[PDB]
Amino acid sequence: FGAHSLDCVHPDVAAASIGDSQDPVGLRVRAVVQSVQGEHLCNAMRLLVIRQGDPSEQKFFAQLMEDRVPSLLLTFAEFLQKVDMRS
Amino acid sequence: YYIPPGAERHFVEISISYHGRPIKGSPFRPRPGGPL
Amino acid sequence: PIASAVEYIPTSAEAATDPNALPPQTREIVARAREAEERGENLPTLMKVPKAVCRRLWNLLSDNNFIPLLTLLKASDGDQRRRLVAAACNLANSFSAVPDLAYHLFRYELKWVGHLPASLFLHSSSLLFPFLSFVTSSKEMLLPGDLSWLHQVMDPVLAAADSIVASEHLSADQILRETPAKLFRPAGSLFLERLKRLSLADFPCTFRGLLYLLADAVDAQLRHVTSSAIATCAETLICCFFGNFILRYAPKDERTDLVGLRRMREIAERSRVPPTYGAMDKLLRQMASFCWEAVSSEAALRNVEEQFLAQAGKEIVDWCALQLKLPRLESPLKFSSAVLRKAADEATGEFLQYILRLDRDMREGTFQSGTPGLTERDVATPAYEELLEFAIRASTY
Amino acid sequence: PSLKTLDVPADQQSMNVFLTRLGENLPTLMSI
Amino acid sequence: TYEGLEIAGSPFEVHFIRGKAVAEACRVIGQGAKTCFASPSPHLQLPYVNAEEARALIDQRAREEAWKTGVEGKGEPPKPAVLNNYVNQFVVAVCDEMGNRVSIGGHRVSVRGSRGAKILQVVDEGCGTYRVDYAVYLPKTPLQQIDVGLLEKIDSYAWITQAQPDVFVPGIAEAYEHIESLELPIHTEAEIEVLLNEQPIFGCPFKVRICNFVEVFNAYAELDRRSLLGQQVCAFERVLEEGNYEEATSMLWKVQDMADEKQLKEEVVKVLENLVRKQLEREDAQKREAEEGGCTYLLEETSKDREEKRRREVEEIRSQWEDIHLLRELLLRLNKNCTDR
Amino acid sequence: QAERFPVTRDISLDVKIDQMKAGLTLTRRLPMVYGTAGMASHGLNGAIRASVLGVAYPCHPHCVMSLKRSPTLTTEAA
Amino acid sequence: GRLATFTIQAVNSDGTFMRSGDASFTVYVDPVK
Amino acid sequence: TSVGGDVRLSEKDLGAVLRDSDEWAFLEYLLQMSVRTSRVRLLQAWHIATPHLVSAFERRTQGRLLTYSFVDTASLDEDNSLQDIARRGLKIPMTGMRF
Amino acid sequence: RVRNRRGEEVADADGAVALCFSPLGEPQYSFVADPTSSLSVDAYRMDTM
Amino acid sequence: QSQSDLLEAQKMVEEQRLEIQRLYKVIESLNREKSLVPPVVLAPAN
Amino acid sequence: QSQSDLLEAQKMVEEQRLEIQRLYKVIESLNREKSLVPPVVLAP
Amino acid sequence: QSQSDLLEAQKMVEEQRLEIQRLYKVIESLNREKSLVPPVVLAPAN
Amino acid sequence: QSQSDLLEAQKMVEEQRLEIQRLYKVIESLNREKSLVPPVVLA
Repeated sequence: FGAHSLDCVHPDVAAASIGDSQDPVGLRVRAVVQSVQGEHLCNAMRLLVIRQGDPSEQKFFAQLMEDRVPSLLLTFAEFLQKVDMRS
Repeated sequence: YYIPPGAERHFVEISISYHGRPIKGSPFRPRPGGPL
Repeated sequence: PIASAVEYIPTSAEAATDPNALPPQTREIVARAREAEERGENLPTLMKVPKAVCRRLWNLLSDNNFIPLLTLLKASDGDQRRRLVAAACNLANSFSAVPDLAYHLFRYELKWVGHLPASLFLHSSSLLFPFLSFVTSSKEMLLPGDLSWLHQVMDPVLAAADSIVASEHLSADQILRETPAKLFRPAGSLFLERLKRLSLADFPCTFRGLLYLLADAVDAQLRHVTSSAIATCAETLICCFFGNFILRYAPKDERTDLVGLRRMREIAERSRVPPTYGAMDKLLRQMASFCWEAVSSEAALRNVEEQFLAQAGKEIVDWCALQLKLPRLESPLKFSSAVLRKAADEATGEFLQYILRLDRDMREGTFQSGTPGLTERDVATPAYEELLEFAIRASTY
Repeated sequence: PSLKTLDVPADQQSMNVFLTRLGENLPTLMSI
Repeated sequence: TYEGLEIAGSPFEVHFIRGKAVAEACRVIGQGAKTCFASPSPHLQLPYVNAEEARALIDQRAREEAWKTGVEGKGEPPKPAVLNNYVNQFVVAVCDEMGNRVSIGGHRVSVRGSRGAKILQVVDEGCGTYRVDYAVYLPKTPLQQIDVGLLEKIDSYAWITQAQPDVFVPGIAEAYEHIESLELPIHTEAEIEVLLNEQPIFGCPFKVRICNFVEVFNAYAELDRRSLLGQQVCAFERVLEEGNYEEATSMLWKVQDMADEKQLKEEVVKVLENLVRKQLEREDAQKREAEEGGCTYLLEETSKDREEKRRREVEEIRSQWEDIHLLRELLLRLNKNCTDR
Repeated sequence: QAERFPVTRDISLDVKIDQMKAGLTLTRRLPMVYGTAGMASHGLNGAIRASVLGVAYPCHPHCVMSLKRSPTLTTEAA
Repeated sequence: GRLATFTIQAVNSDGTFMRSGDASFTVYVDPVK
Repeated sequence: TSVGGDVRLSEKDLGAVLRDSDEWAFLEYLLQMSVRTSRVRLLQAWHIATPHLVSAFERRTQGRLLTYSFVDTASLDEDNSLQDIARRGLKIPMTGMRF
Repeated sequence: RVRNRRGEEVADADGAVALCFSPLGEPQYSFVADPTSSLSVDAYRMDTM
Repeated sequence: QSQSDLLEAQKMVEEQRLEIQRLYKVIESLNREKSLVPPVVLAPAN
Repeated sequence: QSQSDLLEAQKMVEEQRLEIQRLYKVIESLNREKSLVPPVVLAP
Repeated sequence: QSQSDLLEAQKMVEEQRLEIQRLYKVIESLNREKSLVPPVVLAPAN
Repeated sequence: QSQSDLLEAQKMVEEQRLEIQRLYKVIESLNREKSLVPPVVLA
């Protein structure tokens, strides 16, 4: 992103700022993101850059599927016993 | 909060509170979820 | 006994964590304090002109649609003028009368340059450019959130300038002796591309407010947003907002004569805009220079750099013609209060000292006005005489 | 521990080096 | 547990956190509280080096050589020296008021070393294991006065008492009493002061003892031999022992002449004429006080003319202090050169 | 008057910094009319206290008899 | 739950300031729903 | 006996007892009387009793009797190292300690 | 706070509460002979204080 | 270990805050008293 | 969260330590620069 | 180009002027230390 | 107007470039020392 520190990054413009500094580390990052863009049928997936420490955080952790989110307090392990005694 | 396996019949309460003063519904008393 | 040799001087060290095992956020903070001891502001983070004097001074200095403020501000010549326009913005921040100061400074400056053509309202005035420079590019007025936003738009642009320097192995001499449009053309196009992904709503509520205030004031001293108001607000955005970020906060035995000479090269090299940053600022000034041409329009673009600058200008015209013409969003002028009570102290100190010095300048008589056309009799207004009675009384109080 | 210097004993720059010790190519990447 | 039966959920997890870390209970661990290995000082000042050192040595050596004695043609190594810069180490472990280690760092530990010691770093190392690493620098010109016999004895006293105290050996107490009464240059002891929240920990002041008095003397004498002046010194010292006093003292005339450096002299001379020229200018300003005392008196002064007058008077004392300091510096340097010669 | 003329302000200010070093905080005493009494403050044991601590017993910093420092008066009294 | 203060100064129709203090300036605060 | 850590017994901490003084005569007599021989001589002595410990000892043994006694530091447990003795005052374990 | 089977905060409830403690983890040690040359502060104190 | 160091951390912050509180009292008093010191006056004998 | 609360709290530890360094710098300034001493005036 | 300079030179003048103000304070801070006497003020009669 | 302030800025800045040389010649002048002397001479 060309930013000197984490507080120089914010979620609104950092999606367009990937690969602009032309450093091969960050240009590889744009290669990986654009590869996921084109691997699907449509190339329109909006990208949020979510630092640790922002109110927009829970969109990331709620997609952590082995973990425990506010909606269901079950891991993948704990769900597996509950589908096993109920079977 | 979690109840240990084998201690579900015990007395369980939760006392969420700010500096000195409690919040609405404390001293919260949850009941056993499943039967027995 | 024991001669006083240099190796017997007591030496003091200090406990400090190893700066490879620390996380980078604590590394930034510890290094920031260790650079702040060369800068000398390591005075405690917590810690006299009376409040009656400060209040009474602003009540006089706001008279008659800000004429007693902007008459003294034009009467100064070249260095006290910078200190009075700094003290004016700090005093207006103390009483949060910045919308009133901005509205009347825009009216009076445009009135004084109104006989003069539209293309150089900003650049042939005296107080219009230094006012916006100190409001939105100073330490004691700009918000830490505003600094972070100004970092976002221009740091990939400046890093693209650094990357095209290292890729072509351009020397530091070659940057300063070649035209900036020839070398930094891809990085300038990146700045054009980022400006289009930005709305004025995304601006941090103080840049949008000053763009709106200057738009209605320029519209006033021309005759519904006219095309000349489009170009002059683009001038205060690329030259005065973004231009004053690159040329402002942007990171990256022997005799006594020889040790002084060795370090003086070091302290003049550290505090210096690097050549790739200065040339990139020059390119942004040239993009705003072509903004007036596309508004007024052809002019025979025979180069490869000239199509790039004319297309940069025209796309800046098209962007500012849209975003300024939107219905007026909520635009509250926010400013830093980190130094507020102390900032009003040398503010009222500077006006009260300037009125007394100016009075002695006129009475014996050596007053050379910095403004070509403002005479002695415009300063001898009875409003200024009542300012003199306040300055004499408040010197002792 | 000691630092080996061949004459002219260790200055501040060479000393702190020892303190810290004790305690297809890129042009094709840019073109593709 | 009530009446011997567990109440509520009672594997009650209990953390324990130590109390206030009192400074005087902290321990010192390592050999760096008894034994400091001295190193050559980087603040050394060898005598002056110029280009005719190489010209006089090459001409004189090759005149005796290139015929019979000294055929050479071998590329023999000059054996560049092996000076050792030692970094002694000891660790201060911060404890609380009953002797338990502090699990993380963040405390204030300031270490100041005098009479030779130069503290380089005090590193946290995460958990509180505050490591103080230092170097003892011995001065050059006092050390060469004391012979190798006295330095070797002091070395052997510090080696035997590095673990056991002075009591355990039959005689060391009156030996160190003799050493203090030999009333000699170099402190023969280095000071380290370790403070937690700037309070002295137990055993402050730390008196560490030097065990390289022989080694730093041999390195300094070898450095004098290696320097181009001392090669010429050993050139005529070899001449005296065989005889030939006339050619012996002629090398003394030659070496003294090229150590009688010309460049520092006329820099003193030229700025001395500059200072005396300035003196004549200040009483010339006293002369022109009467020049502007027989005129004006109806041409009034202006308000900025006072303020600029105060500026020129301040800057006149500033420039007066400037060229007096320069003269003082040049004079101290010439005094050093003269003492050395 | 009892606050601008206290009984003791100690020998110097470097001892105030010493009491902070390896010690405790500083004491604030407030104005106080009556109850600054007993021995050990300005009795005859205040003279023994002043000799030990290194200060003067009557009116701790000085023995004030005039209203201005007068060189003229001291030169004529020498 | 604390003060929110702003200063209104009466101004004559030509631009000079009324340093007499005879003008009622009522303030009605409307929370927009 | 291991003086806590590796620390030299300095003078700014626990004080020194001078040679051929009346404390260098008191420690000779009370020790040579217990051993009943003159072939025991002292070479170093230190003073440990801080006024914090003297005041605490006086308040406890008000009305009791005071005996002089010796304790071997090597046979003492490691927690009663000499640095800790200068702080707490020879803490007694719960099993007691002989004298 | 003591209570009966349903909980009504029994007052005349003279009993005895004990606080028997137990450790947790794995049994660690270190000796390091002459812990002063290697600066081994972990086991300079011999009961691992 | 992270939890034991965590509860370590609030106690270390609390103890460092108390030492800050002591330092602000000494700094405030030294600055205020460093204007009221009586300057000494020296005069020649002859 | 256990580790993140550790790094933020150790950040606060380095905050308070650097403040302690700096207030002691003012303390050693006032003691050692001889400003807590009476200045001298030479009257005739 | 004449506004890129005078926005580079004005930062150079302002940064060095604030550095002049740290210059006079570290000169005066030394002066008082290393000195061997509190400020001597000659006070004759007007 | 731009060059009337650029010659002011360039003449000013070269004046401080000689003053950095002037003034941190003096701190190295002063370190370099144990104790200076009073400026008083009386008489």
